[PDB]
Amino acid sequence: SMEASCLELALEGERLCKSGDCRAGVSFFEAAVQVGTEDLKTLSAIYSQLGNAYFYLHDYAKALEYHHHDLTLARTIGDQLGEAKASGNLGNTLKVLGNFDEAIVCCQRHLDISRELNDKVGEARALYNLGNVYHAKGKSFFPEEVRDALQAAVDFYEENLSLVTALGDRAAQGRAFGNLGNTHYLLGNFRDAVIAHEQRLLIAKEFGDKAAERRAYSNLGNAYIFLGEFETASEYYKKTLLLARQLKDRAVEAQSCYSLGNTYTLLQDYEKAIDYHLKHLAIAQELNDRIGEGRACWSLGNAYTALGNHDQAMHFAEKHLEISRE
Amino acid sequence: DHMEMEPETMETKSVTDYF
Repeated sequence: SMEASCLELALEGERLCKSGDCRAGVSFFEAAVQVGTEDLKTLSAIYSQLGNAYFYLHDYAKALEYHHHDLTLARTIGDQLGEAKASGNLGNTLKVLGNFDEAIVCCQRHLDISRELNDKVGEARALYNLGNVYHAKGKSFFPEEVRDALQAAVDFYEENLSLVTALGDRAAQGRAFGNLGNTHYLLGNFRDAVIAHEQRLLIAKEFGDKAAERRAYSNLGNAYIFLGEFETASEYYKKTLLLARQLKDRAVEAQSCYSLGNTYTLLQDYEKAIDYHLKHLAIAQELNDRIGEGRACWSLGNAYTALGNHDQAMHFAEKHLEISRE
Repeated sequence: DHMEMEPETMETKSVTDYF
């Protein structure tokens, strides 16, 4: 039968996506749609998986199309849980696409339905999504409405943190703490940003999540710069560098060096500034990062000019004019 | 200084939900 082949194809789609082969898995889900099935419930789950797979492949236009089909079918068959899920997914896709007004409505529907159904897990997830949308909306612009969007994000993240604490969901706390800390940073609440990123750091360590650990050090560094605590900030960027190398991440290593360069400039230790800027210059060429190469040149020109070396300043400015043209 | 964000979650469905 069609229904049996459809399920077989869908199972393989799910296997391949879980194994991290979204490209191959998409084709199986699309084969499954091609064969077809009378079970609209099954079809709905295939659309939703296509939507997510295309989302992770960064084809957001396609993700939206498939989540909208899923949302519609969820209404057709009166699957309220499925409707809630499809709405959250559509809202998240709209957020990435920069369509924040509609994203808010969809994410709000995921929440409202989750409450109606007394689904605490879904409710929590929807509050995180909403925090994210309001954060992106505020950041995309403070005018009062912008401050209000960011403050609503804070509130949504705090509400989430409250529920996921009851649920014992540590990975969810990790996500909320990190985005809450970034929202505090945008609002100028720099002490609160540190507190949030400290919790995020702790959770990253608990999971052995090296990239989350590295994000948190880096975000902590940024908050301490705006607190005027430049020495402490350099210390955190030292931790990110050490982690960058460990992880053998070339780009991330280059950022840390740049960040340290700027931080010593604020401390007025121009020799160290030069040192790290050179290391950034080096890795930027390697990765084919032309934009980075120019920035290094400009930074180095300013450091050599403040240090006293009026020859190398001119040389790097000379190199800055080249890159800028090229 | 760009703040680095945490990943989006997505909600997931499976054809096996109904086995």
